Amino acid sequence: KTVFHLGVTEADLNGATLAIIPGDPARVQKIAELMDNPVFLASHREYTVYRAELDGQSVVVCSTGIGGPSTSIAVEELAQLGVRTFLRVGTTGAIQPHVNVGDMIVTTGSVRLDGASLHFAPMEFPAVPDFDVATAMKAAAQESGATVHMGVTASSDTFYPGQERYDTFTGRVVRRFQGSMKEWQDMGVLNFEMESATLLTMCASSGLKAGCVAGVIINRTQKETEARSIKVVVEAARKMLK
Amino acid sequence: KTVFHLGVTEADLNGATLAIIPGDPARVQKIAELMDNPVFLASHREYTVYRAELDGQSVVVCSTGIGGPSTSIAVEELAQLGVRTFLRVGTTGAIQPHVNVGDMIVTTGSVRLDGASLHFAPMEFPAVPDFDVATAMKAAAQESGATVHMGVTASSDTFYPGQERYDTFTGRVVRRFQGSMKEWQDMGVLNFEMESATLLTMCASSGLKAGCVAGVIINRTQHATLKETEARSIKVVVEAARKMLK
Amino acid sequence: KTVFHLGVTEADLNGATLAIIPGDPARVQKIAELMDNPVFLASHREYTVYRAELDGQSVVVCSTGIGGPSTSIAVEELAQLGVRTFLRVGTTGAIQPHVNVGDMIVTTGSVRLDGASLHFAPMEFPAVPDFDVATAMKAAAQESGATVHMGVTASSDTFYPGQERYDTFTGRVVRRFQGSMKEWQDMGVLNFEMESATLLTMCASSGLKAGCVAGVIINRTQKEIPDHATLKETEARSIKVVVEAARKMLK
Amino acid sequence: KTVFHLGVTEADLNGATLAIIPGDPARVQKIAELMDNPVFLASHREYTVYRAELDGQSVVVCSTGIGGPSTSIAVEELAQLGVRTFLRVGTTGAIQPHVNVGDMIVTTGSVRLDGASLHFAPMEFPAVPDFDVATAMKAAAQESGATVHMGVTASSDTFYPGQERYDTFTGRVVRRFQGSMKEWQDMGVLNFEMESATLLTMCASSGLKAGCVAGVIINRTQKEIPDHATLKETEARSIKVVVEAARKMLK
Amino acid sequence: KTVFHLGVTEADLNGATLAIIPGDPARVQKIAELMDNPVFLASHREYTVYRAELDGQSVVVCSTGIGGPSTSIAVEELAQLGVRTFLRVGTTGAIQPHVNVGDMIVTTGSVRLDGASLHFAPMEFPAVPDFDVATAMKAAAQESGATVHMGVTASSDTFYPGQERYDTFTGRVVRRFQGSMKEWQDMGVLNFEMESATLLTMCASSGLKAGCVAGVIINRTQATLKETEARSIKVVVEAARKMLK
Amino acid sequence: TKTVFHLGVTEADLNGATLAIIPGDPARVQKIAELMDNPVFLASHREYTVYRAELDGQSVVVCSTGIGGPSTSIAVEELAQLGVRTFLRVGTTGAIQPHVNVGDMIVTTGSVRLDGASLHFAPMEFPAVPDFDVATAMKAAAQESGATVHMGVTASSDTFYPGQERYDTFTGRVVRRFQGSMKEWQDMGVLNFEMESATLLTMCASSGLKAGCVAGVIINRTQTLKETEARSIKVVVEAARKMLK
Ligand SMILES: NC[C@@H](N)Cn1cc(F)c(=O)[nH]c1=O
Ligand SMILES: NC[C@H](N)Cn1cc(F)c(=O)[nH]c1=O
Ligand SMILES: NC[C@H](N)Cn1cc(F)c(=O)[nH]c1=O
Repeated sequence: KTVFHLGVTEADLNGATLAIIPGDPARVQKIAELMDNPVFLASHREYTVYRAELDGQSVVVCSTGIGGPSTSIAVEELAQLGVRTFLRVGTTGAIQPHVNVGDMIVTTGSVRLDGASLHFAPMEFPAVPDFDVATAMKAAAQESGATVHMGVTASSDTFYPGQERYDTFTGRVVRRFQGSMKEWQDMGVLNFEMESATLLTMCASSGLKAGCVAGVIINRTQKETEARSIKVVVEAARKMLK
Repeated sequence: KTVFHLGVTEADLNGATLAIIPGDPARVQKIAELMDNPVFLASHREYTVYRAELDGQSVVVCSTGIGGPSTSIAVEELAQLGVRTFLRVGTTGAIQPHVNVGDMIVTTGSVRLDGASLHFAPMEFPAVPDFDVATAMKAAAQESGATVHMGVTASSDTFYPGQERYDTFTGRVVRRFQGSMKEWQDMGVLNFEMESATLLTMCASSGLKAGCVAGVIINRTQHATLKETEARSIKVVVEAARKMLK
Repeated sequence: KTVFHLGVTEADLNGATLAIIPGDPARVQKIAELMDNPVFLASHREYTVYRAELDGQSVVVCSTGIGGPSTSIAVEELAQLGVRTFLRVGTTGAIQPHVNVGDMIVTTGSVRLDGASLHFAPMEFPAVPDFDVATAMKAAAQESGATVHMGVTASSDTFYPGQERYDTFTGRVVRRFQGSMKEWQDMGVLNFEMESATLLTMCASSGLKAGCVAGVIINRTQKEIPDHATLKETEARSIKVVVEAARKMLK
Repeated sequence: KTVFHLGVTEADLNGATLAIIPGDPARVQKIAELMDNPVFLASHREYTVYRAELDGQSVVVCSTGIGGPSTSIAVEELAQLGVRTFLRVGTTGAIQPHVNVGDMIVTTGSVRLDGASLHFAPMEFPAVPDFDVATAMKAAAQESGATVHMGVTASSDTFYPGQERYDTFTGRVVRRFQGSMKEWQDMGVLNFEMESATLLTMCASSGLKAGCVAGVIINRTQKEIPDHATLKETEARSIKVVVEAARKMLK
Repeated sequence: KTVFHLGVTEADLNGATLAIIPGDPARVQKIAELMDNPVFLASHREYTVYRAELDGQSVVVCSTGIGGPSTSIAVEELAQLGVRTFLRVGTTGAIQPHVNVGDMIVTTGSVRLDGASLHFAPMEFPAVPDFDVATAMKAAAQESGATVHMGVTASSDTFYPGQERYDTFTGRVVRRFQGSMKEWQDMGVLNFEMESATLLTMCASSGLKAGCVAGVIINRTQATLKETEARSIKVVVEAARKMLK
Repeated sequence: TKTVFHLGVTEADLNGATLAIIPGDPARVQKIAELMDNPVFLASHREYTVYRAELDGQSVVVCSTGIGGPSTSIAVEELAQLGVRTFLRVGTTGAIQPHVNVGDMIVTTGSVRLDGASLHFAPMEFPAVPDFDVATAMKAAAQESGATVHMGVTASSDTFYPGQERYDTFTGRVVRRFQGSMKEWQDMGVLNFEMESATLLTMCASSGLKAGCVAGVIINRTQTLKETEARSIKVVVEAARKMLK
């Protein structure tokens, strides 16, 4: 009746079938306060589970922590409780020069540089969002006033070598990832983040709806964004309740 | 002079930046005839080529033949002649019982059960269409009055074992594909075809816009209406093309 | 028994057990005209099927279109209708400086740079031709007055990046195939083409006998530019060779 | 200019070159408060950081959050601030019958069911603890009076399908992991966890010392839920072992 | 410098450009005995080397030992010493019921169930004999009187699980190889052995000629040991003769 | 009532032996068993020389494995069928770290699986690691001999040449996979190259058998002493003794 990690029950969600899933537990309260009567439900480790109401419908806000592994946990347990739509909000780093800090990235597809996506569908299966969620997100983003890019997102199990950072303890990137950033760029990939591949694959392959939206905070080639980011997702969420 | 396979020049396209790419050459004339001023350009192997006009703009219509390799050739040479947008069109068989014959499947992503996609991007790259193209296609498809499904398509390099068919010469399916049909169905995969993985990956990784839409003519949850769904299918890809052009 | 794609029946074949399978439909007519009383059986998509008699014996000639996916459908449906032997003929580009435009290459194994071969057997399985088809083919090739090479062919699902061509729209090649031409060269690979890996693997793993012979129409290593005389000559040669190979295979 | 995620500087570590890295942030204070002069340093996200002293040497305790990605970040950033030794403590579920609740598992190697390890070394590289750290944990564990097992831990990027759980929303396990648990049992594997393949591989291939010890609180081969005073006892003991093990690693 | 494992010099070979490479060091002397002027050269580990002559020309017989790594070493070092052509000979157990005891199999290609081949060429590359060697081997086998099969050989890094043997210490076979024998059986694979994938791939990818011929002494699905052995080595020496003239 | 296929021995012949020392060279077997009591020739077929000896009153096996995981996995499988449960690899090796000197001892705590045969026992993800007691016992025997001792990762290769990135060979070619590879393993702290540990360790750890590897440094590519060869088998014999108590 009560899930293993989130420590909540189905009655707790008051029939919520949509969750906004940031990674940061501190984003959780703040997102809920762009909605109504935010109720604390549980807080175990990186998962802080809040209920709130949005346009007179119950919705979940659940932090996921960092990485596909912690994410796959939150999504599975919430789905056990009836949740069917999962909205990913956060911030990202752009790798295309034409993309500016302030812009929103809505993922049309994730490059699968993770491990947990593989635990749901084999590698040939695409990491793709639900079209309705991506649509709602694009719309909500455009209406916000921001410049908006639809495109492919590289989703990496690491922050440093998998995103080809050299400014690290050993200054070394494993062979697979050497020259990788330039490869994604010439392939038109827009950004690097760390959760969308597991999110989109586990959802696309398990009859769940998911999408990813994110604000550009750094550009490896070249606040208002963070605030307009959760603003954009709460509105994307609104659009999704039809 | 001309591109190596298609046998057309950039002059023949008359400034076309959008191509419609049906699989079978026999349908090329039908599609071009839904537009303004059809003209036959050439026929070489499985590449039958026509030029037409849509709202005052040139449009190429070009068959691809079957499978990722001949598709990869058409799309490459087309791109050399200035095409930047590709709308794939055809008829398909669904594998999800809730999908009726007559409906339109607009592919949001493809399972890469091909070889040619790996020649453009490693297996981790998503085989996804351009958002604008999938958006026009869904718009066009709904406009035609049919029910529309956006979802995943399994793109195989073979018609038989890769689509786990046992009624064959050997009766045999290689380990990789035994149980695969039920695996895809459980994963929500909508249908099978054989060029979308190669198309979507080559274009997504090369600065090109691509999309697929198909009419369901049969359900593997086992037709008569083949002619009609086809007609509806190419009307939709011509309307999607118009939306993409303006 | 009308097969799904080729749309012919076993009757249509008259007991034919051997097929010659070019890629181009246009070449099916000419291979036929090297044999007797050509019978158009069907034509759907890139698949053009013809019965013809060679040495008083019924033999199919079937176009396969470009690529393993297209080829596997054609071989599968032929095989459902009694064909046990298949001879691939075509053109190829050589990557060894000692191989001249106009020579004949008979494939002894293919590098599997394709996807359809995997739908019949795992990568560890060798894409190898039937020993008798390769023997007959080499013999036919010598007898026709051409220089003949036996060896490994790299068989690619693409004509462009998988054969490391940079003269393309993007002008770039994915990591896997970056530097790959020089690697095949250093390994003794003779040439590139697009269908041998799927054919050989599927046939070798399915109790079908098969082989591939191609005429060299370009050498990426030779600065020389060939002509149209020897071009037309060695394509006429190749299909003339593939018919003498088939004859040797019949008895 | 603190590290991006962790929110600490090298001066806050006070010259510490050893870290205890539990998964749960709620445990960091408890671990620190077994040492001398524990101070709260920072808490961002799932990263809760404390400092303490052990026998006259500064020690850091930093939580990692669930999974390889979250762990790799903590480890990388801890190393940038000078940490060269990483000791993982936690509780776990053993998949072998002969392994009992309250026992200690000390990992000598990890099956790599993660993705983050691959970002440091290719799959061929073993996910191996530092011999001195694993030696130090075996000694600490034994002296605690508990039964100790040295063996293989299966380390999965998921808690459900990748540990072959069927009690889930879809009830589905992907082919790769169907039958996998019996495979691991047959191969002598002691337990599932979710962070050891990444940590071990990252450290082994990066000039850092790491090892893993966990307390067995439940056995999946056994129906029962164990005594819930054994829960806290095993838990209390688990951190008493890694603190003693850490003291051994110093000196 | 001089060859590290083999313990012979290029001079010791007296210009030999062809080697006959058996697995068992015990068969080296007897292969060499069928040829003119047999001479013991060296014995280090699994590597027993002899020289002999075939119609005026020097030949080496060098045992390889068991498995691809041992074989990769011998071939490489013989290659350093001037060898260009390698004829593998031996005995085998068929897995096709239609292949009878005393028949000869000539490998036209190997399934790469090995690791060492990957040290010479990616998996996509075919483990395939030289056409000339396989043709000479066919002809020598045919001329012997034995029924001759040209086909695919499965080449395994293990004798036990990778050939799907369950009569073992664990009784257990890893997933990749569960049901694998039937699969090879269905695909037409003629037999199992343990060195050909490594030999064929490293030769085919390094400008060396090579082939494999083997006598069928037993069938998995179902005197002769002495007899098939003799026929097998007479076959390879005749093959070696054809290759030199 | 049963003789193993390759080794040609029975469980009776082992006299209750549950421990084997397993070097490469059969010539080392007689060397190793000379450090022990009442050596007994059990068999020799191909590259497998099998000796029973008594060590500190207990029955113990010494068995050569030849070169490579394939040959080695057969030896281990068949000894395991005969009750052997603990395996001690001894050998020579070549370091790739400058601080490691000729004459040092390396105890393998993990192997990079650059082999094929490991895969026949467990998927690639499974760690090729030694039993802890054996590694510990070996470290102990190594330090007690006076020599300098390193614990760490070993790169374990199905080839002597291209998979250890040697270019001093017939072709001078190294396949892409192993191009740049020595520098990669050097950067990852890898200690040494050899050719059997991955197969041995993976097969044993996945089959409920205990094993470990100790080797004497005879070369450093970034920079044989008979003393260090003798050191090596004395340590392994002494490691065995600590394993028997
Ligand atoms: N006989 C050589 C081999 N079995 C052990 N070895 C010794 C070396 F020095 C080396 O660099 N690589 C090896 O594999
Ligand atoms: N703390 C980082 C989050 N995991 C997402 N993210 C954000 C970036 F800016 C970035 O460059 N990379 C990235 O992964
Ligand atoms: N039209 C191309 C055919 N697929 C065969 N071919 C021909 C070449 F010249 C060539 O360089 N590559 C190649 O594959």
